[PDB]
Amino acid sequence: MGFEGMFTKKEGQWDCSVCLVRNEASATKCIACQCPSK
Amino acid sequence: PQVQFKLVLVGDGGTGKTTFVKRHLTGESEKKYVATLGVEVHPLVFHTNRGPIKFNVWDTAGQEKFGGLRDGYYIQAQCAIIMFDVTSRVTYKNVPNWHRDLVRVCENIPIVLCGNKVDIKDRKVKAKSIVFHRKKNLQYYDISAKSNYNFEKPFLWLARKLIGDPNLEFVAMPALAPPEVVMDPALAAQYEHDLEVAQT
Ligand SMILES: Nc1nc2c(ncn2[C@@H]2O[C@H](COP(=O)(O)OP(=O)(O)O)[C@@H](O)[C@H]2O)c(=O)[nH]1
Ligand SMILES: [Mg+2]
Ligand SMILES: [Zn+2]
Repeated sequence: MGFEGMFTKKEGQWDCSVCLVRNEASATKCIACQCPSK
Repeated sequence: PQVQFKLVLVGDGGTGKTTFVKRHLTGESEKKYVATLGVEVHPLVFHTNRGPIKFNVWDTAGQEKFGGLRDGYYIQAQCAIIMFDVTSRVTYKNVPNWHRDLVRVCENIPIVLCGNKVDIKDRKVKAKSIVFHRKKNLQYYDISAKSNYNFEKPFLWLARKLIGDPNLEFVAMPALAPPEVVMDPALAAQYEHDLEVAQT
């Protein structure tokens, strides 16, 4: 068996292209590094 | 599918954090610098019997002391490695300080304690003296970054804890920088036994 989507991205989340932290849909900038959403 | 975890690598300056993370060659070639936080994020892929796992290892660019890292450093940290230098007792004295600074922001995340530079025979923080805890989310390993000794051990233990699979295995070792020093096999055998009895 694989990882069974145990840690899959939730609906609307996006990964920061600068620091790879996972952000919520409503976040316009990364919660960690503050870089604007791609 | 591939899973992804943020791993914060912290510890006193000069303990070998950068030397350690840079052993993973692909993670070095694909590292990402975060200017606003003074951090290099190394995406370390490990291939398990259940698929690939990527540890995004956060390695500071400076010499910050405990409590001196920008707040964004710990944000969304899902696991951690606290490193010290077995030839410098002060770096081990500060391990509880880093642990306190980490748990203040992240609370209950799996953490591995790593004593680096065990290739140096004049070891000041001896295996017997390692303070061990009853915590299920804390584990210790000797490591020697320059010899790749036990390089995969912290990541395998974290992967098993995060996935919840004690039988998880790495089907192949990642491409690692060639060893620059030799880890004495007799010392390795003696250290490994000393840590077994101390943990139990
Ligand atoms: N003998 C030995 N020396 C090491 C090892 N790791 C690091 N060193 C050295 O420790 C010094 C600081 O290394 P560095 O990676 O910059 O530590 P950092 O400040 O925690 O990132 C350097 O001179 C390293 O070459 C090791 O595993 N064995
Ligand atoms: Mg460094
Ligand atoms: Zn970011």
